[PDB]
Amino acid sequence: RFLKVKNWETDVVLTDTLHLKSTLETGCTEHICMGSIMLPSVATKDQLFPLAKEFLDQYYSSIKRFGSKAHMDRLEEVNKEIESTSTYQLKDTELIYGAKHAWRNASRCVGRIQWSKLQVFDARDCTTAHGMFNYICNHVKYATNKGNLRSAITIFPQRTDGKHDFRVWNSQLIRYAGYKQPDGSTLGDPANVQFTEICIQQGWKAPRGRFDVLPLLLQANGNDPELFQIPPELVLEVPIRHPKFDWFKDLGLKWYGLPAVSNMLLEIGGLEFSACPFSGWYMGTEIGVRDYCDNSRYNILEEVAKKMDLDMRKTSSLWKDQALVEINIAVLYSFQSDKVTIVDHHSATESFIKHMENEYRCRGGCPADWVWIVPPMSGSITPVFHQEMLNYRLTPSFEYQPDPWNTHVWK
Amino acid sequence: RFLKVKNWETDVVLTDTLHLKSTLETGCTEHICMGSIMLPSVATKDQLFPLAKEFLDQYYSSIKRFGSKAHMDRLEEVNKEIESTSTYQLKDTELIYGAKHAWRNASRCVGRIQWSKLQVFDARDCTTAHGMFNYICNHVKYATNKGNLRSAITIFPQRTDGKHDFRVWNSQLIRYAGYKQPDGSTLGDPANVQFTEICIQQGWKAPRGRFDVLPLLLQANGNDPELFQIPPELVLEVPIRHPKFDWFKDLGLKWYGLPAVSNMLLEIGGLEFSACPFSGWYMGTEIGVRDYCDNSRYNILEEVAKKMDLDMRKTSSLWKDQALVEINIAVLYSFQSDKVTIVDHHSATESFIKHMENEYRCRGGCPADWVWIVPPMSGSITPVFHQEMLNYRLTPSFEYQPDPWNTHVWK
Ligand code: HEM
Ligand code: HEM
Ligand SMILES: C[C@H](O)[C@H](O)[C@H]1CNc2nc(N)[nH]c(=O)c2N1
Ligand SMILES: C[C@H](O)[C@H](O)[C@H]1CNc2nc(N)[nH]c(=O)c2N1
Ligand SMILES: Cc1cc(N)nc(CCCN2CC(F)(F)C2)c1
Ligand SMILES: Cc1cc(N)nc(CCCN2CC(F)(F)C2)c1
Ligand SMILES: [Zn+2]
Repeated sequence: RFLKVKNWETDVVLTDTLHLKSTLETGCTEHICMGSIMLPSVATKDQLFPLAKEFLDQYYSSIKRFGSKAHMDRLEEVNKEIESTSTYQLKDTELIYGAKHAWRNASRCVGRIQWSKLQVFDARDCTTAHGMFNYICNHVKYATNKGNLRSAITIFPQRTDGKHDFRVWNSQLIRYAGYKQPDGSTLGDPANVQFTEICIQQGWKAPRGRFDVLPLLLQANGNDPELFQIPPELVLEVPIRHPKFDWFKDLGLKWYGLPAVSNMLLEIGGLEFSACPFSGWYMGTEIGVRDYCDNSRYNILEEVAKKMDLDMRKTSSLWKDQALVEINIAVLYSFQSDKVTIVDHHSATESFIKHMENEYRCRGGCPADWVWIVPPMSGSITPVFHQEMLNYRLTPSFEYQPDPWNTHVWK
Repeated sequence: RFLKVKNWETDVVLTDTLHLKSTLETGCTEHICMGSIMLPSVATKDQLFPLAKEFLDQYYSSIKRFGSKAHMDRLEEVNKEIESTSTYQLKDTELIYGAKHAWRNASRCVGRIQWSKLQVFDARDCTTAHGMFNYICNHVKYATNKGNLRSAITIFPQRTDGKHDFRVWNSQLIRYAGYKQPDGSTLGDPANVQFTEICIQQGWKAPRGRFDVLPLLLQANGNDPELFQIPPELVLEVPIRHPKFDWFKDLGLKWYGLPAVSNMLLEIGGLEFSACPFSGWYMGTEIGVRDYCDNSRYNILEEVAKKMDLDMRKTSSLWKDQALVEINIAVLYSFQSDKVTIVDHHSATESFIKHMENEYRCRGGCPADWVWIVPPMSGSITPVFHQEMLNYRLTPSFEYQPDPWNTHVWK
C-alpha cells in the first residue's frame, strides 16, 4: 500500500503513495502485464459531479484553500450548473491547473520536469475553422519564439453532445507529407500517407516532394473540416549537417523545430477537450532515431551507412548502430548551431530522474512508463534504464482518441 | 479472453490464448503496472498434487498420450508417493521436459528459439560438494565444446525439508573477481565485490588483479560451502580486439565465453531444484554494453572515448554513444575470429520474433517481457522494439531465490 521503486545504478529508493490516488485502470491484471501494448483499452450527468468534485478538491487543496468557503461555494456552484445544463464550465484558473496537471500526469513523457512552465491559450470562444487556424497560428508563433522554444497548449471548446466536436485532423500541427509512388515505394513520410491523401481528397494541391509541410485540416463544432496553409514564415526548420562529414549536407535532410501533438484528448474534471494541440521541444532521438531510422519512416540507415564507408554485408558488423550514432550527432549539432531548442537523451533522462525525486518528495510519487521513457538508442547508458517506475493513471490527463475520419458523420 | 498483440513495424497481429493456462501472479493489478520492477514478489503435501497433476497432464498431453492408461497410472503413482513420502521424484523424461519448458517459459530470455535444443544433466545422485564440483566441471567442458557452445543445465537434488539445500553460491559459474581498493575505487568486477570477499572469508587466496576467475562456492545437503578452482584449461576466454583500432588490444580486455547462471531455482511440478546451473552463449550486448559500460560495472566508456579522439566536454556530442558502438563491434569480431559462439542483437532479436510466431501458432502464445527482451543499445533499430508482448507466468519455470549467505544457518 506504500510501494517502493529502486534505482539499480545508484541504489536510491523512493516510496510511492501517489498511486493510491489513481482511479483509472491500466490494462494489466494480477495475471497479465500489458505494459508493452501501445494503445490499450457521450457522458451523463450522474458521472460528472464526482469527477468535478474530485478535480475541484485537488485544485483548492493546491492553492492552500482546501474545503474552505471559497471551495464549498464553487463545489455548490458546479453541482447547480450540472443540474441546470447537465455539464459545466471551468474557470480560467481551473483550466490552466487542469492542463498543467494533464502534462504532469503524462506517464509516457520524459520531459515533465517543465510541467509547471506551460503557457495555456484559452480558445473556448472559438466557433469556426478559420478561428481555429488563427488560434493555431498564434500558438505556433508563440511556442517557436524564434528558436527559443516555449511550451504551450491551445484549448478549443469542450465536447458537448458528441456530434459537435472540435478536432484537428492532423496528428501533429507540423508534419511532412507522404506520397506513395506508382512503383510502390514512398516519398516523404510514410506515416502520413493516408493523411496526405485525405488532404488531396478534400482539395489539397500537393507539391509532391520530400519535406512538404502538410496543411491543417480543422473541424469546428462537428462541421466538415477545412484546409488551411500555415504561413511558411511560421514553420521554422533546421537543415541537418554533420560536424565532420561534409557529404552529410548532400543527404539533404531537414526537420521542423516544433513538436506539436494535435490528435489527443484533454480530460479535466470529467470534461473532454477533443482539440487541444500542445507543443514542447524535441529530444534529439525522436528525429534521429525514430523519424529518420524507423524502417517504416524515412529509413535512412541505408544511405548513411553507404557514404560512411561501412561493411554492410554482415548483420554483426553493427553498421546500423554506427550510422545511427552519427545521425543523432548531426540532428543535435544542427539544432544547437541554429539556436533552436533541443535536448539530448542524456540530458533529458538525467533531468527526468531529477524530476522523479522532486515528485516523490512533494507529491508522493510519479507515474512513469518505462517502455516509453527509456530512449530508443543507448538505453542502458542513460540513467532511466536503471530506474524502476510505477505506471498508473492519474487525472487530469491526455488520452488517445479515434482518428476523426473513422467516426465523423460526413455530409 | 483471446488477446491480440500487434507488431507496429510489420502490422502483423497474433492472438494469445496461452495466457489462459497462466497460474502465478505478475505483480501488476488493474490499477498499477509493475513491468519495470526488477525482482517483484517449506511446501506442504496438499499443495503438491495439483502441481504434480497439472505438470503430468501437460507432459502426457505432449507425447500425444493425454489421459491414457500410461498417464492415469503415473497420476496414481505420484499421488501414492506424495502420500507415502509427502513428496515425489521425477522420471528422467519428466525432468528433461520440465527443464526444457522452464527455459521455454522464461519470459525475460531473448534466446528461447533454441529451447528444445537443451542438454539436461541429471545430478540428482550427488551428495557432496566435491561431486558438485565434478558435475559442474563436466558441464563447463560439455557446454563449451571448444567454442562451439552447446546449451546445457545440471540439476542437483531437489529441496526436501529446506535446511538440506544444494546451492551454488556464485551467481554465475564463471565470473571475474571484484576488489575494492584502499582509495575506494574498484579493480575487476564491482558486481561481485561482496562475493569476492566471501571467498576470501572462507579461505580464497586472491590474485588481486582484473579478470581473475572466481572459485566455486558449493553447498551440498545444507552443509557449509566449500571452495573449488575450475581447472583453467576449462575456462575459455576471448581477448577483445577491434578490426580497425590497434590501440584496442592495449585496452587489455577479455571476457569468458560461457554465460552460465547458477543462482536461480528450477520449479518442476511443484518440486524445487535450488541448484540448477544453466548455460547458453552470449548475445554481444551483454558484454559490450552492460558488462563493459554499466556505470557500476567495468565502466570503460571513459577510456575508449579518450583513445578514439572524442569531444568529451559536452554531454550532447554523443561521445558515450559513439564509443559504445565500437566496443560492441569489438566484442563481436573477437568472438567470431576465435570460433567462439556469439550472436549479435540484430540476429538474436530477429530470431525471437520468428520464435514468437512459432509459439503463437503451435502453442497459442509466448510470454515475453519487453523491458528485458529489447537490447540495451539501438533498441528501435531491432524488431523487438516494435513488437507488443504479453507477459505472464507459466510453469515449469526458473525463479529467483535469496542469496544463500543471508538465509543459511551456519556452523
Ligand atoms: C518540453 C519539452 C518536451 C519534451 C523534451 C518531451 C519529450 C517527450 C517524448 C520523447 C515523448 C515520447 C514521444 C514519442 O516517442 O512519440 C513524449 C510523449 C508525450 N508528451 Fe512530452 N515532451 C515535451 C513536452 C510536452 C508537453 C508540453 C506536453 C503536454 C502539454 C507533453 C505531453 C506528452 C504526452 C501526452 C505524451 C504521450 C504521447 C503519446 O502517448 O503518444 N509533452 N514527450
Ligand atoms: C542459447 C543462448 C542464449 C541466449 C543468447 C540468451 C539470451 C538471454 C539474455 C540477453 C538474457 C537477459 C540477461 C541479462 O540481461 O542479464 C537472458 C535471460 C535469461 N535466460 Fe536466456 N539466453 C540463452 C540461453 C538460455 C538457457 C539455455 C536458459 C535456461 C536453461 C536460459 C534462461 C534464461 C533466464 C531464466 C533468464 C532470466 C535471467 C534473469 O531474470 O535474471 N537462457 N537470456
Ligand atoms: C511495442 C511497443 O509498445 C512500441 O514499439 C512502443 C515501445 N516504446 C516506445 N517508446 C516511445 N517513446 N515511443 C514509441 O513510439 C514507442 N513505441
Ligand atoms: C529498472 C529496470 O527494471 C532494470 O534496469 C532492468 C531493465 N531491463 C533489463 N533488461 C535486461 N535484459 N537486463 C537487465 O538487467 C535489465 N534491467
Ligand atoms: C509536445 C511533445 C514534445 C516532444 N518532444 N515530443 C512529443 C511527441 C511527438 C508525437 N508522438 C508520436 C505520438 F503520437 F505517439 C506522440 C510531443
Ligand atoms: C544462459 C544465459 C545465456 C545468456 N546469454 N545470458 C544469460 C544471463 C546472464 C546473467 N544475467 C544477469 C542476471 F542474473 F540477471 C541474469 C544466461
Ligand atoms: Zn503490467
